[PDB]
Amino acid sequence: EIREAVELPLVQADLYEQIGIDPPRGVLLYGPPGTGKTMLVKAVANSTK
Amino acid sequence: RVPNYEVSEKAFLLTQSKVSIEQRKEAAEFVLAKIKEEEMAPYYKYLCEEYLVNNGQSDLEHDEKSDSLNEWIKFDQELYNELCKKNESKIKELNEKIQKLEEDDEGELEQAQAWINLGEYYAQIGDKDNAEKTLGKSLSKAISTGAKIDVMLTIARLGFFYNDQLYVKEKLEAVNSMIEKGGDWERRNRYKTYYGIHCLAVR
Amino acid sequence: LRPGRIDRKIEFPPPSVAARAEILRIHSRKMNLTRGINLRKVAEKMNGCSG
Ligand SMILES: Nc1ncnc2c1ncn2[C@@H]1O[C@H](COP(=O)(O)OP(=O)(O)OP(=O)(O)O)[C@@H](O)[C@H]1O
Ligand SMILES: [Mg+2]
Repeated sequence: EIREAVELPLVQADLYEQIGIDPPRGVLLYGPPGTGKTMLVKAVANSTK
Repeated sequence: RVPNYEVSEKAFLLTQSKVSIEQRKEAAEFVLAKIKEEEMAPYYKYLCEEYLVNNGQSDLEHDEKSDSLNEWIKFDQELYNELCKKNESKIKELNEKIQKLEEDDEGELEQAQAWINLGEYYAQIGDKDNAEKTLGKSLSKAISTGAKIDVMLTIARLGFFYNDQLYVKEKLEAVNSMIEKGGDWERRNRYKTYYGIHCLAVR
Repeated sequence: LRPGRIDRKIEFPPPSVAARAEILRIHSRKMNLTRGINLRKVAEKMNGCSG
């Protein structure tokens, strides 16, 4: 779900546009903070650059 | 839809005398089968002109050159008879349908769909002028944005049949207006190729 | 819900299979499909329970 949400409008926004799906907005991550929510944000950020 | 270009492609190859002996005689077979079966009768008279000084010609009502390098070229009188018959027949059928659509209101969608069929027949027989007229009435009755775009492409295609680059060019200005009215990506791809082929046709 | 205080009461059901196809058709105008897809077919694959 994160590679759809964050990574897909950075590589190209227009992928959405031309199929004719309007893009999702904001991401809320919830859960005990021990679950590695925070850890996932840092993981895909180093990866997308 | 399908013979309209495929017969023209082979007929161009057949015209040349600057092709291989073998390639011209393979083409010639596809062209000839399709005149008789599909009733390409008027474009077939047209095509006898288009050699002239190039060889192959072996027609019974139209000029011949001294050197026939082909024989998958013949004019028959049955072709002419057929024309006359088939013409009246198709014309008579649909007409009556159009009048029926006038009596009981149904004429928005169905009368334009009848006139689409009339231009496809007209187009089949190789008349750009009278295909276009019928495809003109189709517009006036109020139809979907999709249908309107599809029709203009068909007309521009008849430009390719007679290999008239200007006839293509003029019609494809009008599609540029409607393309974003419908807003389709489907008929935009068709547009990309339609244009593709037209741009390929010029230098 | 005492007398005269509430005088029109509007129950709303889950959707019909004809009604569920009409919501789908609205959404298909934002998207770019392929032709030959019936959305009456889709409404029958679904059964939904809400809009
Ligand atoms: N999937 C996992 N693989 C490896 N280590 C993990 C994993 N999930 C979490 N951890 C480790 O657990 C710790 C907490 O994760 P993170 O840094 O993402 O914070 P968080 O849960 O959002 O906390 P808060 O938001 O309250 O500060 C980190 O050190 C992280 O590397
Ligand atoms: Mg954290």
